[PDB]
Amino acid sequence: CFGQCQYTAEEYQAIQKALRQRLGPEYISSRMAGGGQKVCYIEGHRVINLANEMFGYNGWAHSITQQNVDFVDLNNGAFYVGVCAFVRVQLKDGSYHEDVGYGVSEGLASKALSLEKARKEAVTDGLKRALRSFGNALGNCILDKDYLRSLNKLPRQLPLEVDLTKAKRQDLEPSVEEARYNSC
Amino acid sequence: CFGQCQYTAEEYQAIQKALRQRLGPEYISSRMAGGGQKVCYIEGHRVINLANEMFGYNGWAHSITQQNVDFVDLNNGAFYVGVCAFVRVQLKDGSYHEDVGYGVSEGLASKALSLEKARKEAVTDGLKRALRSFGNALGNCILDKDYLRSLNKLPRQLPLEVDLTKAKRQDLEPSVEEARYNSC
Amino acid sequence: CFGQCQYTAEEYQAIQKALRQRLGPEYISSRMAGGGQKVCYIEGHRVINLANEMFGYNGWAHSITQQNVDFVDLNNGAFYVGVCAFVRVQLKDGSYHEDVGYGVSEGLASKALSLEKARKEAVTDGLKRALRSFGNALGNCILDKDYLRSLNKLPRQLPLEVDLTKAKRQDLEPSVEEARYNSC
Amino acid sequence: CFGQCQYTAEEYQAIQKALRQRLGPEYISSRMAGGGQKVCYIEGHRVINLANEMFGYNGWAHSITQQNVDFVDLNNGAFYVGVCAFVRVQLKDGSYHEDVGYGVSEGLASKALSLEKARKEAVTDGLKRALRSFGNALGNCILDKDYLRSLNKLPRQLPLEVDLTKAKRQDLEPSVEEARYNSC
Amino acid sequence: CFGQCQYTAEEYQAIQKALRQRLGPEYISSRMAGGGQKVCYIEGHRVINLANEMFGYNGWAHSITQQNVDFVDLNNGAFYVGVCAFVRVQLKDGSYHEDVGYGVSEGLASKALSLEKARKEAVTDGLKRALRSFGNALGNCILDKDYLRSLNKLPRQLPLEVDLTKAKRQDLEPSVEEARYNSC
Amino acid sequence: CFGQCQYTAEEYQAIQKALRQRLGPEYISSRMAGGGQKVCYIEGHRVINLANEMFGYNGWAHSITQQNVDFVDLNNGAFYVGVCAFVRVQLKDGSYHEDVGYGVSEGLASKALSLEKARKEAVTDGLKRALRSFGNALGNCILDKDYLRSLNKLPRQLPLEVDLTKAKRQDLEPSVEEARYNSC
Amino acid sequence: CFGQCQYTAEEYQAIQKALRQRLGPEYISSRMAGGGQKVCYIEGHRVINLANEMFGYNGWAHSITQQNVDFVDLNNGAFYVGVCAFVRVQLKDGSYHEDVGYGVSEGLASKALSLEKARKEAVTDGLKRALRSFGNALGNCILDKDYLRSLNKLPRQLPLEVDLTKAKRQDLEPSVEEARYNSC
Amino acid sequence: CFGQCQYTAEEYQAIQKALRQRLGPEYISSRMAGGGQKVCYIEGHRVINLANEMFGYNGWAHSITQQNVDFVDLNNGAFYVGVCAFVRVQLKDGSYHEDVGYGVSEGLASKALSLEKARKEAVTDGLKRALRSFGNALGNCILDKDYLRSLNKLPRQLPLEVDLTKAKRQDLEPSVEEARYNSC
Amino acid sequence: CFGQCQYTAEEYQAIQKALRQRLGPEYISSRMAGGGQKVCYIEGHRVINLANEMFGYNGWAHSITQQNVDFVDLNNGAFYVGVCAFVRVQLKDGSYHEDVGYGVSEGLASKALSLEKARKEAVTDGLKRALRSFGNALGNCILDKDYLRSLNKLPRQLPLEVDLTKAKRQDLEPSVEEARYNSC
Amino acid sequence: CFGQCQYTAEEYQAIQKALRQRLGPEYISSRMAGGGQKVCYIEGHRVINLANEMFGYNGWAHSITQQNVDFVDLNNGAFYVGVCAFVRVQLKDGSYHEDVGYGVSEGLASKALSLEKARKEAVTDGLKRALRSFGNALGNCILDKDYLRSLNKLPRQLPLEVDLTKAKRQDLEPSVEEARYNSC
DNA sequence: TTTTTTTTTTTTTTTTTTCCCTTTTTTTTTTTTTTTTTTT
Ligand SMILES: [K+]
Ligand SMILES: [K+]
Ligand SMILES: [K+]
Ligand SMILES: [K+]
Ligand SMILES: [K+]
Ligand SMILES: [K+]
Ligand SMILES: [K+]
Ligand SMILES: [K+]
Ligand SMILES: [K+]
Ligand SMILES: [K+]
Repeated sequence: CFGQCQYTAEEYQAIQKALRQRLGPEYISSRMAGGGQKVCYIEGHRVINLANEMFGYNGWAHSITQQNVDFVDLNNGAFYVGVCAFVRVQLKDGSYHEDVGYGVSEGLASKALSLEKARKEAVTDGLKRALRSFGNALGNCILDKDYLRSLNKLPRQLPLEVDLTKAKRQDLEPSVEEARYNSC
Repeated sequence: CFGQCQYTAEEYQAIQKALRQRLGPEYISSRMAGGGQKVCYIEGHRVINLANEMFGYNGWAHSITQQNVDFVDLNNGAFYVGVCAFVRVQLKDGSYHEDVGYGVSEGLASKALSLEKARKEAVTDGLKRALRSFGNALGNCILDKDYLRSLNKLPRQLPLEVDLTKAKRQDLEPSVEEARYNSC
Repeated sequence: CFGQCQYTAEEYQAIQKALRQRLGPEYISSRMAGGGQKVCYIEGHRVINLANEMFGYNGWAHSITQQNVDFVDLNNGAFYVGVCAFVRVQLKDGSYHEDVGYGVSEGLASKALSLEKARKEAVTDGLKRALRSFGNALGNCILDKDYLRSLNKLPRQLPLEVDLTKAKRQDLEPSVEEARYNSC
Repeated sequence: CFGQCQYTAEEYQAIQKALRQRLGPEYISSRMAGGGQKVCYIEGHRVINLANEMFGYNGWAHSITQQNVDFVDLNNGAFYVGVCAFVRVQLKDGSYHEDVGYGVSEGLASKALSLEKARKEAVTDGLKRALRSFGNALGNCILDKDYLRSLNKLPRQLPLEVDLTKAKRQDLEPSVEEARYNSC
Repeated sequence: CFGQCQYTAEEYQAIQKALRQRLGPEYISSRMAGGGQKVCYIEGHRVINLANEMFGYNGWAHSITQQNVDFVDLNNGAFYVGVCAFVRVQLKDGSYHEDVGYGVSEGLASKALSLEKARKEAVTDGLKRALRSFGNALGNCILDKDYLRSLNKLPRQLPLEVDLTKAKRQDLEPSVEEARYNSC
Repeated sequence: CFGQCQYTAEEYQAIQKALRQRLGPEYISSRMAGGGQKVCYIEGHRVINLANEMFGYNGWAHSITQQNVDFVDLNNGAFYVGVCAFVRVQLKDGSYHEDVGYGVSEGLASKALSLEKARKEAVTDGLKRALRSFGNALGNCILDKDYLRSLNKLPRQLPLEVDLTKAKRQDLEPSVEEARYNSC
Repeated sequence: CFGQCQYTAEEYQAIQKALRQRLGPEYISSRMAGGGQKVCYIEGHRVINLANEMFGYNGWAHSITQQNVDFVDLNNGAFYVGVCAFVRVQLKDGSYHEDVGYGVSEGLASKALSLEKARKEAVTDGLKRALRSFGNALGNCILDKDYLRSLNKLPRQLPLEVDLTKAKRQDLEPSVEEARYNSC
Repeated sequence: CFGQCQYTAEEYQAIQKALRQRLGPEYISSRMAGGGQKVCYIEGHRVINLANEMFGYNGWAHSITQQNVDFVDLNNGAFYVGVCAFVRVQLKDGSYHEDVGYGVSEGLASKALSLEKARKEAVTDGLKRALRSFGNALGNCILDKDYLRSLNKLPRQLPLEVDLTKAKRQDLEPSVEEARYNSC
Repeated sequence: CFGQCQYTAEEYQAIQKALRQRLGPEYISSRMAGGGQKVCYIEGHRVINLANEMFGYNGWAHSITQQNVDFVDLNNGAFYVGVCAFVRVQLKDGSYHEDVGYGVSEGLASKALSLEKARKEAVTDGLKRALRSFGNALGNCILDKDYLRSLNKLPRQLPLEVDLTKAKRQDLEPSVEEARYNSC
Repeated sequence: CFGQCQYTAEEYQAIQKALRQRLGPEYISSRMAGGGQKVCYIEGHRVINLANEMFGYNGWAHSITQQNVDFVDLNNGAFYVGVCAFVRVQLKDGSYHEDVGYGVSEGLASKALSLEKARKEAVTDGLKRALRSFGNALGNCILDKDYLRSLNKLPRQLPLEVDLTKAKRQDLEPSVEEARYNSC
C-alpha cells in the first residue's frame, strides 16, 4: 500500500531524470512585489498537476501538520491577518518533505473573508514549498537567479488555448468501472 | 481492507487518465462576488458524485481532522460567524490529501442558524479543496484562468432535466441482497 | 470482522449501481423555511432504513466523534440553544465518511427540553450529512436543484399506507435462534 | 521502503567518496556582514539539488521537528522578528541528522511579511545546517577557513548560463508513466 | 537498517584501534579565554569529518533531544543570551551517547543575531561534547593535560594549503547514480 | 544490535575480572576541598577511556534522563548556580545503571559561563557516578578509605609523557574504510 | 539479554545459598547518632561490590524511578535540605526490588554543596535499601538486633590493608579485547 | 523470565502447604501502643527473609506504585509527619498483591529526620501488608486473635544467639562465579 | 502465566461447588453499631485465607485501582477522617471483580494515626467487598437476612484453640527449595 | 482466557433459554417510596448469586469504570450525600454491558458514614442496572408493569428457612486442592 | 433499598573539580455560495 510500496528501477530513474528538468515559460508567472520589482512564481494548480504527473494521483500525498493564525489586527476598518501552515508531502515509498507556508490578507474589511484567504493561501504556499524540495521540475529552480535571467531571455508567449471538446461531461466512467470491477 | 488494498495496473491507469480530464459547463456554476465579478465554482454534490465514480463508494474516504470556530460577533442584531475545517481525503491504497475549508455566515440574526451554516459550509469547502489535489477532473482546473476563458467561449446551456422514472421507490434492494448473502 | 472484511465484486457492483439511483417522492418531505420558501428534506428513519438496506444491518456503522454545545442563552423566558455533533460513518471494508450536524432549540422555555432536542437533532443531522457522501441514493441528490425541479414535476402522492398484519407480536425469533445455534 | 532499505556496498562507497569532495566557486556566494566583511555561503536550492543528487529524490528526507517564534517587537514602525526551526534530515537507510536554523526580519514594516520571511528563512537555514553533517559536499567545508582562503585564490568566474532548450514544457511525462504503469 | 545493523569484527577492531589514536597539531586550535589564558579546542567541521570517516556518512547519527533558552537579558544596549542544547549521537549498531552543549552571545546589540549565534553554538558544542565520549580520536584527548603539554612541544606549523583542482563542480554524480540504479 | 546482543562466557569473565581491578596513582588526582582536606578523584576523560576499553566504543552507552537547574542566584555581582543531571549508562547486553551528578559555579560574574560550567559538570559527574556501579576498575574503589590510605603509601610519580609521533594526522582511515566497504 | 535470560539451576542455587550468608566485621562500620548511640552500617561501595559479585557486572541493574526535593530552608546562614529518591534494582531474569533513600545536608552554608550532598546521598541510600531485599548478604541483616549483639562479641580488627601491586595501571585490556574480538 | 515462568506442581503444592503454616514466638515481637496495650508484630527483615525463602531471591518482586506525603506540621518546635506508600508484590508467575503502608514521625525536631523515618517506614509497612495476603506464614496470622491468645500460652524464650563463624568475609564467591560462567 | 492460564474442568467444578457453600459461626463475628444493634461481619484475615485456599496463593490477585482521601476535618482537637479505596481482585484465568471500601477514624486526636487507620481499613474493606462478588462462600451470604436469622439459631461456640506445635519455627523450607531447584 | 474464550453451542442455548426466565416471589422484595407506594426490587446478593450461577464464578466479571461524588451538603446537622457509579459487566466471550447506579445518604449526621453508604450503594446499584441488560432472569423483568401485576396475584409466602447444617466449617477444600494439583 | 470493625514500628554516613570561540542570505499571489424539521 501507500508508504510501503518500493520504487522499481525504471520508475526511479524516470522520476529522477524528469525531476532534474527545469520548467518553461508555460508554467512561470509574474507578480509585482510591494516596493520591489517583478517576481516570478508557479501557480498552485500547476504544482499540483506536476506532482500528479511525476508521481501519480496515488504516488504522492500531503498533509497539514499544523496551521496556526499568527495575528489578527484591525486598523481603521481594515483587517490584517497573518497565518502560517506546515505541509508534509510523502511519496508512496515513504520519502517525505515538510515545509512552511504563509497566507496574508491585509486589505479586506471582513474578518471571515480575510481568514478564509489567509488560511487557504498558507496551506497552498506550504504545499508548494514542500514539493519544491524534490527537484527543479517541481519548483526548486524558481529560486535560481540564473534560471530567472535565462527565462527573461525567452519569447514572452501568449496564454495557451484550452480545448474543451473532450472535457468530462457525465458522471459514469465505464473505463474505470470495468477495471475496478475486475480488480476484485 | 481500506488503507491496505493496492491499486491494480488497469484501475490505476484508468483513474489517472480520467483524472487528467477537464470538466464541462454541465458542472460549473456562477456567483456574484461582492465588489468583484462573475466567479466560477463546482457545487459540493457534484464533486461528491465525481469522487464516488472515479474511485467508488468505498474507494475514497474523508474525515474531519479538526474544526475550530474562529470568531462569533454581533453588530446591531447581525451575527457574523467565521468557521474553518480541516478535511482529509484518503484512498483505499493509503494515499491521502488534506486541506482547509471555510464557512461564513454574516447576515442572519439567529446564532444557531449562523453556526450551522458556517460549520457545514466549512466542512464541505474543505472536502472540495482536499479532493482538488487529485486532478483536473476533481476540481483542479477551476483555478486555471485559461480554462475559465475557454469556458466562457462555450454555449451557455440550460439546466439538464432529471428523469425520475427509474428513481428508487422502495427500501429493499434484492440485487444487492443476493450478492451480499452469497458473500459469506 | 467489521473494518476487515473486503467487498466482493458482485456486492461492490450492486451497491455502486444502486447508489447511482435517485429517490422518489415517497421519501422526500417539505418544510417552510423562515423567510424563505418550501424546502425539501429526508426524514431520519428514512435514511437509516436506506443505509440498513444498501449495506446491511451490520454492513454500516456510525459513531459520535465529538459533540459540543456551542451556546446556551436566555432571553426573557426563551431558551436559545445551539449544539453541533461530528458523526463518522464507516463500512465493513474500512471506508469512512465524517461530517457535522447541528441541532437548534429556540422557542422552548425549559432548558432540559431545549438541550434534549438540540443534542439528538445534531447527532441525527450529522448522521444524515455523513451518509450523504456515499451516493445519490443515500441523500446526495437532495441538494441537486434540477432534481428538486423534477420532483415538483411529479404527482405529489398521498402518504403511503402501512400494513400492520405481519408486524412483530412476540419476543422469540426461532428463525434467528436456529441459525445462531447452528452458527457455533 | 524509506527508513528500511539498506545501502549496498557500491552505493555506500560512491556516496562516501563523493561526500569527501569539496565544492567549487560555482556554488559559493557572498554577502556583506553588518560591521564585518565579505562572508561566504551556499544558496538553498544548491544544497537541495546536491542532496537530491547524492542520495536521490527519495533517498533523503527532511522534517520540521519544531518551529517556535522567539520574539516579535515593534520600534517606531520597524518590525524585528526572530524565528527558529529544527529540521531533521533522514536517509532511506535510517541515518539521520538534526540541527537548528534561524530566520531574521528586522527592516520591514509589515508584520505578516516579516513573519513570512522569518519562518521560511529559519526552516531553510535549518535544512542547510542539518545537511551539513553528511559531508563536505553538502556544505560542511564552508566553515573551513583554509578552504575559504584557497577559494579566494581562484578566478572569480561569471554567473553560469542556464540552458532552457530541453526545459519541461508540458504536464505529461510518458517516460515516467510507462515505468509506473509497469510497476504494478 | 540504521539502529539494526550490527558491527562486523573487522570494522569493530579497525574503529577501536583508530579511536585509541590521538590527534596532531593539524586539528587543534586556540582561543583567548576571558580573564584566563590560551585554551585549546577542535572546530566543529573537523569533528564532523572525523565522525563521517570513522563510522561513515550513514554509520552515525545525531539528534537534538531538547534545546532550551536559559535567559535573555539587556544591559544598556548589549544583549546577553545563554542557550543550552542536548544532542544524542547514535551509531548504526544502536550505541548512543548524549551530552549538553552551550551557546553564548554577550556582545551583540541585535536580539535576533544573539539568539542565532547562541542556539547554533549550543547545538554544535553539544555535538562535540557527545562525540567526545567515543574515544581520544574524536576529541576525548583535548582534556588530557599531559597531551596538551606534549602538543606544546611540537612544531607550530603553518595552516595547510587546500587543493581546489579536483573539487566538486557539477550536480550530477554518475558514480553514485550508477550504483543506485543497480541497487534495485 | 545494542541492547540485544548477549555476552559470551569469555567476554563476561574477562570484563568481570578486569572490573574487580583497582586503579593506580596514574589515574587518581587531588583537589583542595573548601574547608576540608586533600580529596582523591578520577578525571572524566580517564573514566571515559576506561569504559571505552572495558566494554568497547559501542559496548556501552549513556543518556541524560533529565537535567534540572536547581537555582540561579546573584549576590553583589557573583552568580551562584546549582545544576543536577541524571545520567543512565547501559551496556549492549541491556544492563543499565543510573545516577545523579551535580555542577557548581559560584565565582564567575557571567551568567552564561556559570550555567555552561554547572550543566556540563553535572552531566560529567553523573556519567562518572553511573559508571562507578560497574566495578572498582571504573571508579568504585575511590570511596574505599583503606584504598586511599594505601594510595598515599606509594611513590608520588611525575606526570606521564605523551608520545605524539604516531598520532592521527589525516582524516581518511583506509584500515577502517576497507573493513566497512567489505561489511556489506 | 537483560530481563530475558533465565537463571540456570546451578546459578540459582549458588546465588540463593550465598545470599543467606551474613556479613563479617570487615564490612560493618559505625556512626554516632545525634542524641542516640553507636549505629552500624555498610558503606556504599561495599554493597556495590557485593552485588557485582553475587550477580555479576551485568547480572544486576538499578535505576532512579523518581527523585523529589522535599524542602530547602535557610536558618541564619545554615542551609537545611531534605531530598528523597526511589531506586529500583532489577536482575537479568526480570526480578526487581524498589525502595526509598534519603539524603540530608543541614550544616553547610552553600546551597549547591547541600544539594549535591543530599541528592547523591539519597540515591545511594535508596540503592542500598533496594539491594537489601535480596538477602542478608546484601544488607538485610543490619536490622537484626541479635545479629548486631553477636557482632559486638567479636575482636575489633584493624582496618584492612589494600594491596596496590597488581592494580590497574594502563588503559588497554588485551585480555578483554581478545574475547570481545572473538565475540563476533 | 520473571512474570512469564509458571509454577510447577511440586513447587506450587510445597509453597501452599508452607504458607498454611503459622509462625512461632521466634518471629513475633511486642510493642506498647500509645494509650493501648501489648501489640504483636513481625519485624521487617523477618518478613523479607521469609519471602526470600518461600519464593526465592528471584521468585518474588516488589515495587512502589506511589508514595505520597499526607502532611507536614510544626507545633512549637516538634515536627509531625505522616506518609503513606503503596507497595505491589509480584511472583514470577504473574500473581500480585498490593496494599498500603504508613510511616509516622511525631517526636523529632528535624524535618529531614522525620521525613527520612516516615517514608522508609511507610514503604516497609506497605511491603509487610502486601506480603500478608500470601498466607499465614508471611504474616496473615498476626491478625487472628485466637492465634495471639495461643501465642501468649507459649514459653517466652530468650532472644536467639546468632553464629558468626561461617559469615561472609570476602567479596569473591567462586561457587557462584563457577555456575554463572557455566550459565552461558 | 497469571491472567493467561485457563481453568480445567475439574478445578472449575470443584471451585464452583465449594463457592456455593455458606459459612458457619466459626467465621462470623459481631459488633455494636452506633445507635443500631448487633451487626455481623467477617474479619479480614479470614477472607484472605479463604481466598488463598479456594484459588491458591497464586490463583488470585488483588490491586488498588485508586485510593482517595475524601475529607480530613478537625473539631476541637478530634480528627475525623474519611477515606475510600477501589480494590480489583483478579483470578489467573483473567476474571476480575472490583468494588469500593471505606475507612473511618473519628475519635483519635493524632492525624497520622487516623490516616493510617482510615486508609488501611478502606483498602481491606474494599478487598472484602470485591471478593464478595465470587460466591456465598467468600462473603456474599452475609447480606442474606435469612442466613443471619438461621445463624442466630445455632449454638454460639467459644473461640477455637490454635495449635502452635507444628508452627513454623525457622526460615529455610527444604520441601520448597527442593521443588524449586528442580523447577529449572 | 477471560475475554477470549468463545461460547459453545450447548452453553449458549442453555444460557439464552435460562435468561428468558422470570423471577418468583422468593427473589423480589418491597420498599415504601417517599410519597409514592409499594415498590419492588431485587437485593444485591440475589443478583450476584444469579450471575454467578448463570455464567459461573469465572464466566462474568465486573469493574468500576468511574465513580464520582455528585454532592455533599449539610443542613442543620444532617448530611445529604449523592454519589454515582458506572459499572461495566463483561462475559468471558468479550460481551459487555455498562450502566449507572446511584447512592443516597440523606438522614445520617456522620460524613464518613454517609459517604461509605452512598458509594457502596452506588456501586451495587450500578452492578444491578448493568446486569439488567442480559435478560429477564437477571432483573430485566422488574420493570415490566404486567409482570408486577401478576406478582401481586400470588400467595405472599413466608421467608424461606436456611439450613446451616452442611455449611462450610473449615478452610481447606481438598476437593479443589486435588483438581488444582492435577491441573499442572 | 445497601451496607454495617481495622489496625498499630523501623531506622538511620557520603562526596568533591570541569570546562571554554561559532557562524555567517532568504523569500514574496489565492481564491471564491453552502444549506435546510426533530424528539419523547
Ligand atoms: K436543521
Ligand atoms: K434506588
Ligand atoms: K466500616
Ligand atoms: K505503624
Ligand atoms: K542516613
Ligand atoms: K563536584
Ligand atoms: K563554548
Ligand atoms: K542567517
Ligand atoms: K506569499
Ligand atoms: K466561501
